Amino acid sequence: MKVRASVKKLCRNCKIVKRDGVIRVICSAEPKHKQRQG
Amino acid sequence: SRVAKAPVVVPAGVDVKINGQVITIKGKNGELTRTLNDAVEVKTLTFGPRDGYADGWAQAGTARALLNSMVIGVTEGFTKKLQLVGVGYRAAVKGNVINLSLGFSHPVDHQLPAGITAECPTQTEIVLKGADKQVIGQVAADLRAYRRPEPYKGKGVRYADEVVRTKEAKKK
Amino acid sequence: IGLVGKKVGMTRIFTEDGVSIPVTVIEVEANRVTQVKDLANDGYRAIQVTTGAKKANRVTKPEAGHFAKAGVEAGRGLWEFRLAEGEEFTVGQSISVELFADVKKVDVTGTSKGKGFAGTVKRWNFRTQDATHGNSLSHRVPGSIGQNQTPGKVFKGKKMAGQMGNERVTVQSLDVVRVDAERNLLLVKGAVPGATGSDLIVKPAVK
Amino acid sequence: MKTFTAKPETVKRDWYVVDATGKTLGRLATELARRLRGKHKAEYTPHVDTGDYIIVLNADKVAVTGNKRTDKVYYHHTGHIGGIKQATFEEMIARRPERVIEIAVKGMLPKGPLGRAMFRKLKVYAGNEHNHAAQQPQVLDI
RNA sequence: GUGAAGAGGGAAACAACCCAGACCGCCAGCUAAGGUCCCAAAGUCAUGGUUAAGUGGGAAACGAUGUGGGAAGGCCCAGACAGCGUCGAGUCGGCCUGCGCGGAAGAU
RNA sequence: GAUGUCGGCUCAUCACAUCCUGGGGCUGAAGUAGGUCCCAAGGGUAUGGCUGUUCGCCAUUUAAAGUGGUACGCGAGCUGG
RNA sequence: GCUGAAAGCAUCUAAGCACGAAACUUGCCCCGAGAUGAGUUCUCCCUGACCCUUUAAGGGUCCUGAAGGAACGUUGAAGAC
Ligand SMILES: CN(C)[C@@H]1C(O)=C(C(N)=O)C(=O)[C@@]2(O)C(O)=C3C(=O)c4c(cc5ccc(CN6CC(F)C6)cc5c4O)C[C@H]3C[C@@H]12
Ligand SMILES: CN(C)[C@@H]1C(O)=C(C(N)=O)C(=O)[C@@]2(O)C(O)=C3C(=O)c4c(cc5ccc(CN6CC(F)C6)cc5c4O)C[C@H]3C[C@@H]12
Ligand SMILES: C=C[C@]1(C)C[C@@H](OC(=O)CSCCN(CC)CC)[C@]2(C)[C@H](C)CC[C@]3(CCC(=O)[C@H]32)[C@@H](C)[C@@H]1O
Ligand SMILES: [K+]
Ligand SMILES: [K+]
Ligand SMILES: [K+]
Ligand SMILES: [K+]
Ligand SMILES: [K+]
Ligand SMILES: [K+]
Ligand SMILES: [K+]
Ligand SMILES: [K+]
Ligand SMILES: [K+]
Ligand SMILES: [K+]
Ligand SMILES: [Mg+2]
Ligand SMILES: [Mg+2]
Ligand SMILES: [Mg+2]
Ligand SMILES: [Mg+2]
Ligand SMILES: [Mg+2]
Ligand SMILES: [Mg+2]
Ligand SMILES: [Mg+2]
Ligand SMILES: [Mg+2]
Ligand SMILES: [Mg+2]
Ligand SMILES: [Mg+2]
Ligand SMILES: [Mg+2]
Ligand SMILES: [Mg+2]
Ligand SMILES: [Mg+2]
Ligand SMILES: [Mg+2]
Ligand SMILES: [Mg+2]
Ligand SMILES: [Mg+2]
Ligand SMILES: [Mg+2]
Ligand SMILES: [Mg+2]
Ligand SMILES: [Mg+2]
Ligand SMILES: [Mg+2]
Ligand SMILES: [Mg+2]
Ligand SMILES: [Mg+2]
Ligand SMILES: [Mg+2]
Ligand SMILES: [Mg+2]
Ligand SMILES: [Mg+2]
Ligand SMILES: [Mg+2]
Ligand SMILES: [Mg+2]
Ligand SMILES: [Mg+2]
Ligand SMILES: [Mg+2]
Ligand SMILES: [Mg+2]
Ligand SMILES: [Zn+2]
Repeated sequence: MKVRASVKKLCRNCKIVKRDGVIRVICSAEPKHKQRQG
Repeated sequence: SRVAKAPVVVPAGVDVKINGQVITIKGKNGELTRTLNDAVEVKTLTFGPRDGYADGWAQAGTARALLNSMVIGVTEGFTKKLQLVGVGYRAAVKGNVINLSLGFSHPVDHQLPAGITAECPTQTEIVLKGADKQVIGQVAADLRAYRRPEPYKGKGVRYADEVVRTKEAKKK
Repeated sequence: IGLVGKKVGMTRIFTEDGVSIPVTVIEVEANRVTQVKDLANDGYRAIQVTTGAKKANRVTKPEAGHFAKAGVEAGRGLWEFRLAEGEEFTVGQSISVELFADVKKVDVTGTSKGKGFAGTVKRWNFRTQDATHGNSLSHRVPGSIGQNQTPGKVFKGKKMAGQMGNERVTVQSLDVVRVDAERNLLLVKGAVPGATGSDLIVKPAVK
Repeated sequence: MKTFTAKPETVKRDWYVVDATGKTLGRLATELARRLRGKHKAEYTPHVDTGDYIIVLNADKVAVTGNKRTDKVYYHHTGHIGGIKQATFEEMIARRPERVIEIAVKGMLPKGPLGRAMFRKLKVYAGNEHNHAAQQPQVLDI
């Protein structure tokens, strides 16, 4: 999990999702691309 | 929207009660009940936003999808397959209790809920069965959670269809 | 439930394999049920028991009427034990130390010995300051008791000198060494609170 | 003439029973506070308790809006250093549901001896039963 | 300009900010700033919107299919868009703007 | 028309930007052992040599030897290098 | 994580459901009804006359003196008192 103020799609398999008031990047391809805004 | 708009075909041999805001479908494979969000009118079954509800199309689309699954549930029903990968990983069903050997010092003794049923075709396969799509999903996740498929050899409990991505170690 | 006994004193039991077990000897005479409390009347389930004996002239009329309702002889006090769901007792029933026949461990509650007014060294294990090296009148004194203007007070619960001992203490999970119904004795391994002759409450170990 | 003042000896206080079920906590509490103080009576006198006795039933079913059921926090300090304690609204309802209404009303009553006296006329119950049939409380729809 | 050398009302409290300049008395009335659910005087006022964060009631670069409004557009029953030729209505992503969200750690 | 000062001693109390122990994501994570980030303040968190030292260096421990606030906490509590 | 739309797909979340830590609430120990919101249970005790006026939770006289308490004494592994 990357915890950052700037969360972004890093590839075409990344998806932005808001869960429980938190912006997250989930990626099916790359676990390194998983991000949480914080 | 598009999900919600499309009504669900209710077959003969399947019986649908509607009482207040409750659906309780009968049928051969089993029986199932739910209460929906108060923004849904269930009029086949047909689904639609009630007035004074901004979420009503979102709530109707989920209602549609759940009742489609419930009417599948009490007919063909749901099946989930799991595979054990790894030397010494066996499974065995005994009443409502699956017995997993998964390389621990203790045997794992997982008990199935009220109406899920397991079969072990081989020792390295589990085959779950039930009417409730959510519950069979949850049981399958719980079994996978004992030894989630690991990234070096793919060892552990996997979904049979799951494609476990593999990697090699740090180069020396 | 438990029983009320008296601390007789300490001794040892030699085992054949050459272990000396230190024991407290507890005299547990028959506990007589003086009152049964129930949900309907009292709002909780308990027995009240007495044990021992009191001289008639020291039994007040209110005390005597309470014992007379139960149909028991006056003992030296009254104690309650909470009941679990399956536990049932009747007024006038005698309960003996055979209660503990198959109990492996007990908790023992007593009144600790009284040390009177104790300093911080004894009461709280404070460290002494220098005996020498210039120390002026401050060998066993407590040292600082706070900070400065912030917070400009001493906090509640500050460890200071005061009454030590003479209070209820429970020691948990003592091994039952022997239950001797004939002699009204319970032997427990190790020390328990209070002086020789003091009242003890003995209960099966909660842990 | 001098302006009328209510006299503590002669004040008539009626008994009322209110059902908290589904009522918004703070909007119930203001009406309770008003009536415990006697602000609804022409005889209202700031230094006299002219208010009514109020039984509140079903305190455990009082409502709150938004995410307050999980997010409204009740703090108290024990007086011991570090003794800051807290409970959420949902925890307060589970453990001591009458306190939710009592706390809300106390904060809306005057501070001081008379305000404490006014609070004594509020009788809050968790369920649908009270033991004050003898006082013959009138139903009051707040 | 005010305080100093200026009281009264407001800004929780708060010389110097806002309203306003106390000759004395009144258990009359109208207003100012500021207010009108309870503490606490006065709208639980009216009509039309927005916000779901207790935002309001501490907030920066920057981040985001939060949500309201607006002006253009590209493609679309010569079948788009998504998913699997199927398929059968819209779909797509920039700009402008209202209100929110993250960014957000401190000592009784 | 006086708000006692460095360091030590005694006794602390809070914060969390966590040293240990607890939970977890990513890893250029095979395992063992690490790196990094997130959650977490319940409890715990060296003795000595040298020097007034705080610190530091050194010796030898420890699961760890946390970082800060508290009149650089604490002399109507001690010391006085 | 499950199921699941908004957004035919996807999506742990919007509806709904499940896991998840020495933190939190309990569980363990001690205090504790001045908890003035002063609670409960058991037992014990007192079952006499009369006068007066500012008729009132009024005042006094005679008779009565319980349960129990205190005091005093001998004291205590209780204690500064
Ligand atoms: C004195 N009074 C005008 C205000 C007041 O009464 C209060 C209060 N709590 O009652 C205040 O808090 C106040 O005294 C105060 O401290 C303020 C600020 O500190 C403040 C305020 C607004 C700000 C807006 C923007 C910025 C940006 N900074 C300037 C540069 F350095 C970057 C800072 C602000 C700020 O510091 C509000 C006032 C209100 C005061
Ligand atoms: C609500 N209360 C906590 C304070 C308050 O009572 C007042 C008041 N006047 O009575 C305020 O003004 C207040 O509500 C408020 O608005 C504040 C501010 O606006 C404020 C404050 C301090 C600030 C310090 C720094 C900055 C700038 N940095 C960069 C940005 F990212 C943050 C802004 C400030 C600011 O806007 C004081 C509070 C006090 C509040
Ligand atoms: C006499 C004053 C003293 C006792 C000590 C003072 O220290 C000095 O003034 C240091 S210079 C004087 C030294 N000496 C005379 C040569 C007298 C102490 C010192 C440490 C400060 C610097 C000034 C303020 C202070 C109060 C608080 C404090 O720390 C004190 C005064 C108000 C205090 O009375
Ligand atoms: K002037
Ligand atoms: K707020
Ligand atoms: K410290
Ligand atoms: K890690
Ligand atoms: K801690
Ligand atoms: K100082
Ligand atoms: K000093
Ligand atoms: K001082
Ligand atoms: K001194
Ligand atoms: K009491
Ligand atoms: Mg969560
Ligand atoms: Mg003693
Ligand atoms: Mg020492
Ligand atoms: Mg001297
Ligand atoms: Mg000396
Ligand atoms: Mg103070
Ligand atoms: Mg006031
Ligand atoms: Mg001057
Ligand atoms: Mg002025
Ligand atoms: Mg003023
Ligand atoms: Mg201010
Ligand atoms: Mg303010
Ligand atoms: Mg003021
Ligand atoms: Mg007017
Ligand atoms: Mg008012
Ligand atoms: Mg209105
Ligand atoms: Mg705020
Ligand atoms: Mg912000
Ligand atoms: Mg002076
Ligand atoms: Mg942290
Ligand atoms: Mg804490
Ligand atoms: Mg705990
Ligand atoms: Mg050192
Ligand atoms: Mg200092
Ligand atoms: Mg310090
Ligand atoms: Mg001195
Ligand atoms: Mg000092
Ligand atoms: Mg010197
Ligand atoms: Mg779906
Ligand atoms: Mg532990
Ligand atoms: Zn990616």
